[PDB]
Amino acid sequence: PHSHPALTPEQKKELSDIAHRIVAPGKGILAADESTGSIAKRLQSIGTENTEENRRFYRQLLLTADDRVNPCIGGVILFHETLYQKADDGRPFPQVIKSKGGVVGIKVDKGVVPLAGTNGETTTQGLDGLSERCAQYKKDGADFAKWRCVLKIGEHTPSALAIMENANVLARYASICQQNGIVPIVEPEILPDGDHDLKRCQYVTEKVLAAVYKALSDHHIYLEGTLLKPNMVTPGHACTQKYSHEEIAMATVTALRRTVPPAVTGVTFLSGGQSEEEASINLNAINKCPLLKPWALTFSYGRALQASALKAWGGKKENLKAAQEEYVKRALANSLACQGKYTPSGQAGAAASESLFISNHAY
Amino acid sequence: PHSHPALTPEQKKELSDIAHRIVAPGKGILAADESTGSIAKRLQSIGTENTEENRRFYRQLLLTADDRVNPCIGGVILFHETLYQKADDGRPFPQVIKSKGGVVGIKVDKGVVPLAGTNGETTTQGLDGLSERCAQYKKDGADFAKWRCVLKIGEHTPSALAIMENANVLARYASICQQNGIVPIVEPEILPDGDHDLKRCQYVTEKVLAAVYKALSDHHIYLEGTLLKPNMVTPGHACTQKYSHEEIAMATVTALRRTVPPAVTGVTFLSGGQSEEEASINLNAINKCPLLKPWALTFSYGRALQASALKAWGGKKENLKAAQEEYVKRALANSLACQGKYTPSGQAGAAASESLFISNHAY
Amino acid sequence: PHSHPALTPEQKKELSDIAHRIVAPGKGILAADESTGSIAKRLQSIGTENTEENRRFYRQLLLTADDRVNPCIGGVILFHETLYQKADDGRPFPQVIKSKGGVVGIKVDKGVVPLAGTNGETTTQGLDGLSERCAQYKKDGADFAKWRCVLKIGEHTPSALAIMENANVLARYASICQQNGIVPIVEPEILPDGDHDLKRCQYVTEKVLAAVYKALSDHHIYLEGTLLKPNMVTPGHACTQKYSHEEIAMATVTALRRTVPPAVTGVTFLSGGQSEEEASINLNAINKCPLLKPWALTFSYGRALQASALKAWGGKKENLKAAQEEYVKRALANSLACQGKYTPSGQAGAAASESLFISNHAY
Amino acid sequence: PHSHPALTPEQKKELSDIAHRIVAPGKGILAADESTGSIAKRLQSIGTENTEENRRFYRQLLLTADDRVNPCIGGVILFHETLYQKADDGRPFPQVIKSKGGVVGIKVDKGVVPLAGTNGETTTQGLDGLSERCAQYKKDGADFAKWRCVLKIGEHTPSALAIMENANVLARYASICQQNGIVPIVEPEILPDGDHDLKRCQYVTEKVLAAVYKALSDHHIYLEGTLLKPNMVTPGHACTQKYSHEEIAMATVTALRRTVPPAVTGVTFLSGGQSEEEASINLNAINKCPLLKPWALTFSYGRALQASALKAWGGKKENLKAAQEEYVKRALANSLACQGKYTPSGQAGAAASESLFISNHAY
Repeated sequence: PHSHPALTPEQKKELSDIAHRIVAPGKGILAADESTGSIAKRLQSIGTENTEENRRFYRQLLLTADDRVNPCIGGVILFHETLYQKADDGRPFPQVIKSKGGVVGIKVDKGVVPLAGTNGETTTQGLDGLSERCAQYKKDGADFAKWRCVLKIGEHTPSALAIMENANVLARYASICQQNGIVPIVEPEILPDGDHDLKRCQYVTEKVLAAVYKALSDHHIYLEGTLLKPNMVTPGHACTQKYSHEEIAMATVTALRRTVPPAVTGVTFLSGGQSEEEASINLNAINKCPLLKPWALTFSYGRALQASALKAWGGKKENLKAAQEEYVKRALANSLACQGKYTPSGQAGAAASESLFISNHAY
Repeated sequence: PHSHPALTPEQKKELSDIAHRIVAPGKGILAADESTGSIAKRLQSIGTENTEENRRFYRQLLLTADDRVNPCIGGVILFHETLYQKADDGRPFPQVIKSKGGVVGIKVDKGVVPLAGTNGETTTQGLDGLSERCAQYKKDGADFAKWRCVLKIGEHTPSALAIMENANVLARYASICQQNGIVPIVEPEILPDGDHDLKRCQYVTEKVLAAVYKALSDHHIYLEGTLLKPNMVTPGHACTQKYSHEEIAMATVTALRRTVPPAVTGVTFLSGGQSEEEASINLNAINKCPLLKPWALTFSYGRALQASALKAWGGKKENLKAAQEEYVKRALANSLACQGKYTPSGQAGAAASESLFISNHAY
Repeated sequence: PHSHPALTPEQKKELSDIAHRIVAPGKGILAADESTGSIAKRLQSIGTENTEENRRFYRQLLLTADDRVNPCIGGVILFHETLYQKADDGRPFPQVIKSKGGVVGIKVDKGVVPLAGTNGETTTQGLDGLSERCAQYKKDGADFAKWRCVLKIGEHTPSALAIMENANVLARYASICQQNGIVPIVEPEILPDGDHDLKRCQYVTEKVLAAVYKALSDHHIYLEGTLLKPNMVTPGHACTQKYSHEEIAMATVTALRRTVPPAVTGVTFLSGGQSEEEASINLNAINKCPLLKPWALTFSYGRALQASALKAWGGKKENLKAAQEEYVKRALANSLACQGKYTPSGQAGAAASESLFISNHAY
Repeated sequence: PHSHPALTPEQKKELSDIAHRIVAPGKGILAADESTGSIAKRLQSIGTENTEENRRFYRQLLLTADDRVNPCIGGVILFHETLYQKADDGRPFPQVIKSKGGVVGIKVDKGVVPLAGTNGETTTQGLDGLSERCAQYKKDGADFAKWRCVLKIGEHTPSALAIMENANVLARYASICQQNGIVPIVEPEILPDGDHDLKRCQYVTEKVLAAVYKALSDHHIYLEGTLLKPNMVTPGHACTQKYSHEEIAMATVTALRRTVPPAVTGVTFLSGGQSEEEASINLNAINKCPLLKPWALTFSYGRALQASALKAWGGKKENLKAAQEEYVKRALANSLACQGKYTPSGQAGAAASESLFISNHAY
């Protein structure tokens, strides 16, 4: 019943300020924090040996895209290795990012681990020595971090244990970060795996997020100094029923409206398997959703921003500009999407301002 | 992790429509649901004996004020007895309320009871047979209900148990109401008693509200079909440090933004002992607060709407018009306050300047 | 983190002594607290009109059984109506019970109610005015109470909500009881309904009891002044797999050892659908189980003690002695069973009890 | 509500067998797991350099005492470094411990870390990569582990967050340990620091342990395959009021009976600042306590088994025999104590209980 301020007004100001710059109007996040083992699959996808040099070159390719991306990228999430690499001109990658108006982020979790006694569920590790790591990352250029928890929709999942444990570890991570001037991106990803429908995903997302925010409160987390990175609300990959982008958007915004306090500075959606186009189209529908949204609704895309670029590159320096052009096009596409004015391929009429309510009580 | 819809789309629409009508722009709630023992004290402050006729008469006085209050009153909360009473023209009070554009509400809790093992803390009873009572109240004209839980700030309070139990019983009450077409007003009042400062009250309010919404989520409550009746955030009644109305508004709105999901249809503040003018001024400052507020911010005043009226009446039926006049004055003021367009004028008498604070079991 | 003693050393002593008298060596509980609606099904099964007089005659039949039951019955649970009825000689039934060495008990819950948003799950009501009721019951001869919660094993049940809510209400009930000198019997019954196997029941029983005791701790319940009335751990009624009484006992005792604190004075099993003989055999096997059992393991049987007596009576006064003989026989059998001395034939000579091989690691 | 066996019958047996061996009758644990930082203060107290060799020598001094300690020591906890050191005869310490009939334990936590927003409270880290570490330790001779959480009695401590978080991390540690065949000793130490009295310590201990066991249940922990290392219930080290050993013993046994499920194999008390004698006297009084104790009540002492040994050594190799003598002396004393067969008054041993005085309802 007694307060013991976790943060001073100055510390709050800094975190809030960082949080806002990242999701400023028209801006989103480039999630380029793939771990060595995760990026291996990407490189092998284009037949390229997973060496530090190729990774460095690939990250350079994205980080050094022309100034057209500047207004589209509020932040860039990097994997440890990349935070300490430099471009050809000798400039540290963090310097490259900042010179283009982007805030530098660092992934800090150490991957998922299995939860004994559950049906293949997990929690995430990475808290050991996290305070020291955050202080070091801060000194070396990072202003925000990312920690990913993973939940699965199944017959008996996500279980009460999985929900409770992942929410709690996310809160511990958030607390440590804020203690070190680092804005924590809270990512409670609910996988799209399965044949469940849209209603099921919405229900689970609502329950997971309510658990997440209660844990953040219990751990005295300063919400204005945080960002949420959730899954959009969609049917499972194996669901035979079909939905429009407008219904996906309605279910997503409805779920967020019932669980995310207005104080949360922004929601940066993960793309989780959606194609570049789909991810952009859904984000657009979300921002055009009639309902009131008290927070920025933007992106924190990995594959949805890199797919075509990685392919165009093919691991050949020769394809440098061709590759960057693909990334640039998706950056521009999603910048408009987070503003509610994106239209795939060709379309007449620029801003795409319109309205309509679909049922709204059916969710 | 499996959904078992507590409500159909049709039931949701009805609850949502009801909640919105009660807090429509410029509209607030008149809380005239004082129990027999409670209203009795008010009658004594004016030397009026506590009889059924006197109570009926007093309630008629408020409910039959001139049509100027129509735009100001979205709902009226009544006590069981009054729900079945009639005005001088033979019309049941619910019919009177409705004919003036108001929604009829009914208080359904059965008072507070002590929580053993705590330092004078309580929870609230009233769930027994609540479903049947709600079904009956619905048929008799009521569309919303009210249930009051009480918490106190002290050295060891509110305790974890008090917070958890009160949040849980509020959720049970909300669940039963929604199953019967009644919109539940969730009232977790944190008393102003004590010498704590603004910060302390904000901290406790944030912790209490976080608990309330986690419980509502656990019990599958449809937030869009509910309203919240919290205490404004203010320093203790015995606190020496002075604060501006802008500070009170800042702390109140900040606490709500950090805990109340956008889906909640509206917040109807309890006056909790503030003078009529004080209550109106703070509500106005709250609506003028720069921060984004995704829910209607209005009033559900008892004392802050009846102070001068009771004084003007004095039990003498000759002062009927005099009394009603004072009531209309406060309804008009608060109607403007909930729109951030109120400016004191200089009237309301000294009766609106006096505080309506009442302790509990001496001190 | 501060203690606010809910009970004085004197109140604790009273509650502890009551609880121990009820489950003293060789004693169990006669559960004759069937509500009028519930007892209607019993009277109808023997073609008997459900009148207050027949109910009185039947309760009288059980309560006035010869002195052989005296050392067998530590307590008798009564329904409100019966607590105020008198034997033919004019003696209040509570006096009749006490003169035979029994402690008087009273059922205080008001039945189950549906939990919205669940798959047919319930919680139990009855807290309203419970303190006043307990004070009156205490004054009128009762020293312990009974409150029944019901949970079901299904595809998605018992749900987290169901477990949490029922555990919480039982705690409130226990807290009120203790403030009035009444020893509360905590009954969280997991129905035998379904085709689940033995291990599934043990799993659920373990989780339910863990939640029950955490709630009792949160509400500051004095365990030494309470009794537990749980279901035995058995396969579902529709389960095809067959189990021995030794397996039922092992599963039951293991579940209890893993969740019930040693401070709990006693465990009084409900028969829940088992025949009179199987309920007795299992209780006996439970008491012979080769594991440390820090609490009395006895009975609180309804049908398992009344089945034959009811049928033998058939509503005919001429069958009084015959019906009472059937009750006394089961009372004697279970008295021996709660001591592990039950055999289809035994008095003052035994040396059996051979049970080799049972790897409790399989539980 | 659905089981997903965390362990197989074989895994359960292994853990249970290990836990039982450690606490077999008359056996206790030697806690020599002081980290470099903690052991440094031990050597410094006796003016000895904190080199690897001196640490290896001191540990050798304790681990190679004569066979008289064999019946007294069921297990020995080591710090990482020591687990990989060897005695003068070339035998690795794990082999030395085992050849004397002891089970080898390994401390696996990575120290406490501050919980932001609390009044100097902490949680403990060390879960990262714990599974792989456990698998390696098992291969290298360890069969059980230790993890220490620290809580403190203060004005507003232990807080709800501190209790919840420490209970949760202990559960995570226990879960990982059991997946690797390692018996986890759960240590939720409530410090003796402060001027609080016996009642307060008993209250906090009861609340802490209830939280610990609910967390263990939520995480599907196999209690029979665990040990509990709690603080005895005592007044604060600076408490003005004074108590007797019998009062400490009653408070301790009562707190445990109200929270520790019978299924827990054993309770190994930490000495927490108590002198060698006091720790032995209290453990004796605990085992002599009239109340029923369903678990072994033994010791896991560090300072209480090493105080005199370290002092007699002084860092001089010629004081080997004298130092070991002091340790054997305390080992013998405590071995008798964990059986309630220890008498102080010098080298005595021919006295039993005396002075009849029940009144245990005062706790």
